Formats: sequence, C-alpha cells, structure tokens
Amino acid sequence: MVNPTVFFDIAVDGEPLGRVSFELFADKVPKTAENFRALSTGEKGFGYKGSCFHRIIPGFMCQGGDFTRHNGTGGKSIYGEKFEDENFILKHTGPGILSMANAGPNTNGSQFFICTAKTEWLDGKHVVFGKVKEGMNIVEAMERFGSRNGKTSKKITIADCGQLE
Ligand SMILES: CCOC(=O)CNC(=O)N(Cc1ccc(N)cc1)Cc1nnn(C)n1
Repeated sequence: MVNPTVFFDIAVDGEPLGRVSFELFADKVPKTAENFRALSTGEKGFGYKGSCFHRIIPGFMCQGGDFTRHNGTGGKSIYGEKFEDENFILKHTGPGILSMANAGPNTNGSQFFICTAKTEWLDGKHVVFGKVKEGMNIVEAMERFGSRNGKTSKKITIADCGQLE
C-alpha cells in the first residue's frame, strides 16, 4: 500500500561517507523488492551488512551485493541460489535506478547495481525494482572511487543497512 524504504550507510576504507536510501517498487515487482528488503534487514540470517561495492564504473553504474565471494561471482537470494526474472515493467530511465545484476535469464541472486546514467540497453534483461530516494550525492561520491575497468581505488562497504519506518 506504500512501498518500503531501505538504507545503506556507506564507508570508504572504513571511514563513514554517508547514507543512501531506496524506494523499493513492491507495487510492481513485489518478489524482487522483498528479496532486497530482507537482505538489507538481515532478517533471514544473511544479507548485505558488511559487504562491498566490487565494481564501480563512472558514468555507468555502482554494483555490489556479492556477500559470499566479494568479487561478482557470488551471492544468493532469500529464495535459493537464484530466482526468476519477475517482470520488466520498469525501465532504466536515468541516474538512481536500482536494478538486479544477473548472469543470464532467470539468474537473479543478491547482486544489484545503481545506475549513474541512463542504461536503456539493459531494458528487458535486468529487472528494475527501486530507485535512490535520498543520498544520490553519496552515490556520486562513491562513483569517484571507481575506474574504467570497475576496480575501486579504496574499499567501498556497506557498514550498516536496514529498513526505514
Ligand atoms: C550492469 C549489470 O551487469 C551484470 O549484471 C552482468 N554480470 C555481472 O555483472 N556479474 C555476473 C553475475 C551477476 C549476478 C549474479 N547473481 C551472478 C553473476 C557480476 C560481475 N561483477 N563484476 N563482474 C566482472 N561480473
């Protein structure tokens, strides 16, 4: 009836940077929304707290949520290792879009990316499920620690996370 809101408190080499919050589009993509919500609260016994943004590419996107292998090869959903693409109603319209990373059709786990540009060519293959609500300036700050090949110049971590309200 109202979409939930979750936050991440970001750190750079252990030092506090700021907080980003996200509206999750539970109205349109409820299953995909609930996965990210629950990984953010940690209520299933695992999740995003302490994990890193392993791949950041300025002018493209910030990617993380690989909490098992910390490098883009791991993660798992609250539903099993993988779950299906729920739908593609929502599109990659611009900076701040929150979207699922994947390795093929119906291979969603826990990895996600926040867009820092319009990424139209991802439409219909990555499930869009939320957007940055507060702290797009902190996402832009994060982005400056990326590189063309995605390697970060300092360690970008989710020091804390959970649900607002
Ligand atoms: C713009 C979003 O791009 C993608 O989702 C494409 N694949 C990955 O990023 N994966 C592959 C992948 C993604 C999700 C899951 N669940 C498994 C594998 C993770 C990754 N990160 N850095 N590298 C080199 N690969």
